[PDB]
Amino acid sequence: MTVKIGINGFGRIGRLAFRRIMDLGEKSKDIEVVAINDLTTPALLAHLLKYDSTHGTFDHEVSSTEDSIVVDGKKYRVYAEPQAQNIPWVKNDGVDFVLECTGFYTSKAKSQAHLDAGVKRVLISAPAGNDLKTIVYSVNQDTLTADDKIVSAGSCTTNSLAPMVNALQKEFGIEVGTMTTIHAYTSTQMILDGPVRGGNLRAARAAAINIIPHSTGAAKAIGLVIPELNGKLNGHAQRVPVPDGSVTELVSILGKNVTADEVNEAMKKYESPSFEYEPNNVVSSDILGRTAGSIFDPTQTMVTTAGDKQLVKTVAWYDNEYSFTCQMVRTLLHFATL
Amino acid sequence: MTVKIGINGFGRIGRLAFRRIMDLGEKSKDIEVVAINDLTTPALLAHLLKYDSTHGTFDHEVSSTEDSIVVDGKKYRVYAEPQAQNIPWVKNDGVDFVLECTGFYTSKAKSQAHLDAGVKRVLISAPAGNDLKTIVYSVNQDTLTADDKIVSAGSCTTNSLAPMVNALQKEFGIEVGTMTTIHAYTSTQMILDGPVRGGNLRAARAAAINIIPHSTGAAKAIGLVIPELNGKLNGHAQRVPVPDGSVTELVSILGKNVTADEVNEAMKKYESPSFEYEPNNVVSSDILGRTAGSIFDPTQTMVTTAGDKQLVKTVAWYDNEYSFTCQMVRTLLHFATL
Amino acid sequence: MTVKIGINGFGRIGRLAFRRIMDLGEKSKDIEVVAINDLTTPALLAHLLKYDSTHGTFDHEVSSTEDSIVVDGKKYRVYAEPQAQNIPWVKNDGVDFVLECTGFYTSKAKSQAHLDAGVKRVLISAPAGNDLKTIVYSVNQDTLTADDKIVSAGSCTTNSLAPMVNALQKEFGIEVGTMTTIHAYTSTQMILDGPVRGGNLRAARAAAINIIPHSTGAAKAIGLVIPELNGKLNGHAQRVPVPDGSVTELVSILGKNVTADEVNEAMKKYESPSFEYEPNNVVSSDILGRTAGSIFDPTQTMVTTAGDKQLVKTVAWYDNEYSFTCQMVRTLLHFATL
Amino acid sequence: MTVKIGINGFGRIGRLAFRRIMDLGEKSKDIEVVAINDLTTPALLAHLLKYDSTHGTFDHEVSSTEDSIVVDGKKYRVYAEPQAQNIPWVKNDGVDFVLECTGFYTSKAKSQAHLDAGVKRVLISAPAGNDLKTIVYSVNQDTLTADDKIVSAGSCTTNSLAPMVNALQKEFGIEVGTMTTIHAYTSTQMILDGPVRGGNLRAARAAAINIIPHSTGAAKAIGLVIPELNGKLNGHAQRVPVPDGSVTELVSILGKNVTADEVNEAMKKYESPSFEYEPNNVVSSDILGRTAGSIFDPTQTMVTTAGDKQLVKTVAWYDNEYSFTCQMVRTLLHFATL
Repeated sequence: MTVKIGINGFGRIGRLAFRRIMDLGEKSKDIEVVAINDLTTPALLAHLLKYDSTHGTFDHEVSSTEDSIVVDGKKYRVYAEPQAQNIPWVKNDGVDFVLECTGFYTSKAKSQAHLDAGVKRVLISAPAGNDLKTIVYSVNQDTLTADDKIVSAGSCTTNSLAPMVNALQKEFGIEVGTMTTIHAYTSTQMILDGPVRGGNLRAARAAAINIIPHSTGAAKAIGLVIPELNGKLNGHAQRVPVPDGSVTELVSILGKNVTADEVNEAMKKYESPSFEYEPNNVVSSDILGRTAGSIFDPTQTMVTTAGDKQLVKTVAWYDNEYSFTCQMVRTLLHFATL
Repeated sequence: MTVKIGINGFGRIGRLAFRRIMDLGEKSKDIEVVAINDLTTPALLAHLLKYDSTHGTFDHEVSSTEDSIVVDGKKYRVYAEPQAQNIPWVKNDGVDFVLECTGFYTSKAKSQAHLDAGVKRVLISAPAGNDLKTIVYSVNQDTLTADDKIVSAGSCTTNSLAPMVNALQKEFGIEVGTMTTIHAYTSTQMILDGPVRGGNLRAARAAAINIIPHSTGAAKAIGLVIPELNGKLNGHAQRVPVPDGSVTELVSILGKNVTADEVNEAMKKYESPSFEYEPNNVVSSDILGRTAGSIFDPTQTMVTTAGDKQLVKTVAWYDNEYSFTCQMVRTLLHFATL
Repeated sequence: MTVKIGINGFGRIGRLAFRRIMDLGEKSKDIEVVAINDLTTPALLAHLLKYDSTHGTFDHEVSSTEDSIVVDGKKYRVYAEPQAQNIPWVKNDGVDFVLECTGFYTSKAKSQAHLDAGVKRVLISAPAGNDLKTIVYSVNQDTLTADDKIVSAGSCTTNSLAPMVNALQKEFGIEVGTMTTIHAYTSTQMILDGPVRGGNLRAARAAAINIIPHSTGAAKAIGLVIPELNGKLNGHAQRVPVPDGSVTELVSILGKNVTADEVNEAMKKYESPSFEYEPNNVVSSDILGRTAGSIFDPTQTMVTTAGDKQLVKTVAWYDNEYSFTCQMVRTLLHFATL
Repeated sequence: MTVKIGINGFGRIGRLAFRRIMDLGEKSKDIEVVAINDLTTPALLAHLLKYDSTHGTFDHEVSSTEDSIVVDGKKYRVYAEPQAQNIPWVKNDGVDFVLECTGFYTSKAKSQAHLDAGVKRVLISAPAGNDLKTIVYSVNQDTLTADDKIVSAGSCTTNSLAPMVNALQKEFGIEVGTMTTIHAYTSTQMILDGPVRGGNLRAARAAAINIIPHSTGAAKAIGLVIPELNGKLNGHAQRVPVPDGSVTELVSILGKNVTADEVNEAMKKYESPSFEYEPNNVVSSDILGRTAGSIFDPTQTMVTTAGDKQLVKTVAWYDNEYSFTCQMVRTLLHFATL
């Protein structure tokens, strides 16, 4: 009785999901990747599965054939279909659910192509509009029903923010808040200054030698995940020169007067596999490979009070790649309970 | 009638002040460096004056003798006195004011040693307590009198924050606010993880491969510069891997309801050599070599409103090295009007 | 009286050539850029001309129209023709010579399209086969004749290597040699690990956090520039995490017994605007903005001798972007003597 | 039955040796660390043992007392004696051998102080002159006898170079050769440009934004390890912006005519735990955590031939921290056979 996963797009997230699923399969969870769909040569995909500059070397023998990646002598078929309804992984490989990572299928309407191939459910690894559910595991996975065939995982930043916001909202109420995520550079940024698809003047700039402000949607979209905070949050990002590892700061007005210790005790109550409480004075390197969606840092909590007014700053780390990945894998497991 | 400057400590800031003063001397301002005091070999100091990895090569011939740096054939004496009262630069070189950059003289009581050597006034390049004035040029230099012999320039971060806070306070009122400065790594951080003087667990970590949270004093000390905001601000920093170039975010509750455009127009009114208005979608690299203390970025201004509550985010860039340096040089010029 | 230049492809090199030509135009040189051809929106191109993370801010007012870049109120037409024979810059703008920077026209046969548009000569900013001349200014520009309509500048690395090799060959003879260039990352490298066009396993890897070995052609192609060394050199590169600034090491067997001092004096004899002699203990940052093709470093010269055998290591810095650019601009000036 | 180790100096290498020894202890090896001597607060040392920005988080519970580090509930005494003869770890903790990592004891005469404390043998983690043996495990450990009480491990670079040189010398003969190691920055380099202890103009420069040439001793000292190559090698380094991971290139004249394939097969014959053969197109990140002293890369081997002359370039990766550490640990194990 294994949940069988097809990965559409073997990019950074897809590969890490492959690694994560194999690790959980070793710890007896009933889940496996059975097939991949990607237009890149399998040899190149195998090599990128094996060697990662951020996440280390995969501790398994990895090779390839003409049409597969091989891991510890087991074949994983790599199809090369630009159109999802033509991937035969349901009948050939037993795919139940698809992790949709390509960027080309980021809406309810587009990803229905997988359902035409006999796929039961699709989890899109990106925000995908508001005519489907956006799920942050540990916050709102219980809103999923048998009828939810296409689901968004939101963004990496939504999965960092929502657990912290959820705890604050339940314990104190949030009236209004603004986020800044100090964030690792990502693969679509430019290595040196040059024209970028879309024409954005900041996306065009050398990523590993600049602090670069960037627009985000995770705070304005919080209402998709926690409806009672719809329209109460906003934010942005600063892209900085680390290759992975990010931190989300939230400054809030709460419905109640608090102390920093009180805030921190409240976060500790919501500790779970998706929401870690990390008091050991860590830096971004220490966060790489963490499996929680959001790693709350009580050492950075600050309450600033003047007269009757109070501002509350709460800070969560995340591995913008692996935290997000592991949140998605938990959501894929949750699909089997539907 | 030149203001003659002695520099105590030819560290990064001292050297950049030397460069800045020479540049202003070329543009006819009546100011010059006449002498330096530093325990390092002059040859090494000359080389670091000439070549800088962040600020480029100084466009002048630079060499040294046993006891001097030579710039374009002119000698600048390098004394090597661990005790300031023994530096003979007043009688030998005509020093009026001292730029105190060593870290060993960061109080009113310690820097009085310069006054024992016949120095008229001392500007300390760091926060130096509250029994002397902390001056951010363009904000409170007019509080200086003839009696102010020892003065603090505050920190680099205070000089980024105070012009923006000053404008907001005059136009709207600030009730409470919290800062985060996303900040370049500095010379006292560790290149690789290892023990650091003091034992701080975060200061110990590799600086160019981590986002590292850091305590700051610039927001809590704002009352020294703008007394009516005493106790109303707090903040911290995130040290990230750029060698220079920083940005200060302030989230405020204002005494009045506003729009982002209204906030930005208000900042534009206070534009000056110390406070630049920069709407051209810049990144940190573009800020290197800027001469303003604070470079307001209207593209990052955000007003988040929910019900009757409003949070206002305002963002200022700064060259944490050169912005600070140039603010200090303006303050040294102001000393001649006392 | 002015040599008028059209730039095809306004990429990093094209933009730097624009800057370099404007700087030389300010110093009296009879040369100007009159038009550009590029498919990118002019506004984006103008912004990247103005702001560069490596080379600083261009000290001119820069804006754009729908079809031009504007610099200090002067219009520079941006055409958007995918086929070079359709660019009307000869009749409209008086283009004499084209700097060909697109990558799409890197052969004698392809770049002839410019000649069909009435262009007198084309300099290709890349190695372009062996049925045309490859010119490294200061080494073999005097092989050009009136009949040379299409010319290669070689690569950035050829321009760093050839001056040094030339001096060694004339003074001592080279019998055999091998190069390693420790080289800045470039715009076609990946920011994070992922599939790359071509499938190269190393080109796929995160560029700013790895030392990455890379195949080069500059040593094996030296026979195009210095025919007597055809087949005597080979080499490779190590790509490292600096955004610009590179160094070329050559290990040689020379036809004569030498000392390090003798080698260094020999290089000093060939000093010129294209070949600088730099004894001041510089590092890569100091090399950024240098205008020579090759900056010889006598502090790194080593001769290792055992019995009758001798190995000679000679080292030249270069700004892999701007050194190359300025070499090309000197070659465009040389075209006017044909 | 266990070889008991005392570590003098719990710096980057000492801590990694602690990790390595604990890992080998888990795999049955009869070796353990029993005590440390270091002047730093144990709490700080414990934190740096646990969290490393390069080598990841140590997978053990780590805490401290006033005088110990605690790992998985087991106490490791931290003494704080500036003089080695006063450390009581022989009688208190059963120390057999000392790993000497402080820098203060880098000669035969100085480290004899440990022998006065009842220590059987000392391995110094650095080159330590020529009146003691310099041992590179897998090359010359069999020259050790019962009389060798104080031993040098050489440098990190000697351990990368010697295995490769050894194989070349045995199979082909080396007549002369020159090394360049493209090398990670180290803890004694400057984060930003400033004066450095010793006055070196290059050591003074910002390490994570420059290629910096650096003098080395590993090639000139090869005669200590392989006497027949005394005086036949020389070399230097280029420090580049990676925090760990290095590569050593050797260009040689061999006593015999060869092909690249022949060279690579010859290296494969000497493969061992100290000397790995790595054909999988790796980059420096993939080398982090490797346990071999030298990781030969056959993809970079080049033979350049012209007439009767031949240059042979061979390339070995190394984790300049952990490769060196693991070599030292193999040598400490070898001490038990004496």
